[PDB]
Amino acid sequence: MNYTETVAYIHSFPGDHRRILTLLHALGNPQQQGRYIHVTGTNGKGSAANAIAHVLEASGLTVGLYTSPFIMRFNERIMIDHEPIPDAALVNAVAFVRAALERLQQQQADFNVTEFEFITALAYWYFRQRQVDVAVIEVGIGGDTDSTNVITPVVSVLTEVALDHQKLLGHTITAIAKHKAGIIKRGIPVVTGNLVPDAAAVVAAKVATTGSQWLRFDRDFSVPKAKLHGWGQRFTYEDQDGRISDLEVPLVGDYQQRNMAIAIQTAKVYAKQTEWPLTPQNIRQGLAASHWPARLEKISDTPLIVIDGAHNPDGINGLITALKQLFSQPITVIAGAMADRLTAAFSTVYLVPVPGTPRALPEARLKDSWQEALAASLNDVPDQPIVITGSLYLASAVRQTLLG
Ligand SMILES: Nc1ncnc2c1ncn2[C@@H]1O[C@H](COP(=O)(O)OP(=O)(O)CP(=O)(O)O)[C@@H](O)[C@H]1O
Ligand SMILES: [Mg+2]
Ligand SMILES: [Mg+2]
Repeated sequence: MNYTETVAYIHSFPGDHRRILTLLHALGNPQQQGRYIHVTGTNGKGSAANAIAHVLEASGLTVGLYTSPFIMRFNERIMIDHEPIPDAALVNAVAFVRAALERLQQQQADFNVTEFEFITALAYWYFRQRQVDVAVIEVGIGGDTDSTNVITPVVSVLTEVALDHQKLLGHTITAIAKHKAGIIKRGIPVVTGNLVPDAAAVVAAKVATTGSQWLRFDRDFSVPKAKLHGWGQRFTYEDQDGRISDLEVPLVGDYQQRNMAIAIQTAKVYAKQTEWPLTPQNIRQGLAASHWPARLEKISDTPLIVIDGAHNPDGINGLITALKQLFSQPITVIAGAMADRLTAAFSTVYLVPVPGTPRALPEARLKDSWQEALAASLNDVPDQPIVITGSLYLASAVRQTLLG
């Protein structure tokens, strides 16, 4: 197949890990080789994972990064030193995994794997083929039964536990926490955010049984100082070894302080566990040189356009709150019911549908598309800033169009 057929192939796919393990076994069990950092959490995993990678890359390691979802194009989900797998490399890898799959389907007639299982198996194989020093692995959903959970990492990360995936993980924080805690492994250290009580209890009980060292935000490490500074933040990190002062990261949003602190502590743990050098300078450089697409990103200066994947209140309110701090003057917001918090916060607020979703009737200011809303604002008030937010899918659609 060619590249386009290959991607189509991947997306044509339909409780334990037997299916993926069978595929991995046919691929030579690449998941058993090399090193990994396993990251989960209801919110913040992509952010923490991305930062951990930048930091370790700056220290001189070749780093695999597996994240979801993609923003510009599929290839972004499998990176090595932040370079997406090349189109031709994807074709070859898909061909290789497909051949193993088909061979397997000869032995066991109705053998199949899910889409995430196929991609995950391919990513593990690819990371090993390229012999990366370490692969930073973002859990798809939950932890314990997530398709990525067939590895023993050097360190595990649990950013936070919230109700976002109730329909699959459970009805209570405790239930969801048990899923996330499933990536904590025997003797392997775990770095977490300052988890709410119910989640913290689940983790405390888990590390008691695994004997894992548990480093927790606001207990073992923290961010004593932090302020907005340009389209980013200047902050101080502190842990058992002291402070790394005035670090800078091109990321706005209060919650990103916790995610960056988690990233820093995790990189330090990884480096210590592997007897690898990691300096405050490596950390500073990784954080500075890092970048975050579609998450409160100012994709343009004149006109001033910002795209955001703010999905939940924490993000949108962190947005509204950041917007307020970032902008003291009138702006336009194109959002595709955190809506009420926007219309009361900003002058011009347009509501549009999310590009790849069914338009639904309003339950007892509205435009038919982001392009129409963008065009209108630019025509009416060319110099008024425009912030696009609401969904990652909309953000991604806009970025693809405007930065393509
Ligand atoms: N492009 C984007 N993608 C995801 N979350 C984004 C975002 N832009 C802003 N955010 C906000 O940042 C936080 C999520 O960041 P991150 O991408 O690191 O999370 P995550 O990867 O754990 C979620 P998922 O399970 O959907 O992949 C949330 O508060 C979310 O609303
Ligand atoms: Mg999720
Ligand atoms: Mg993610």
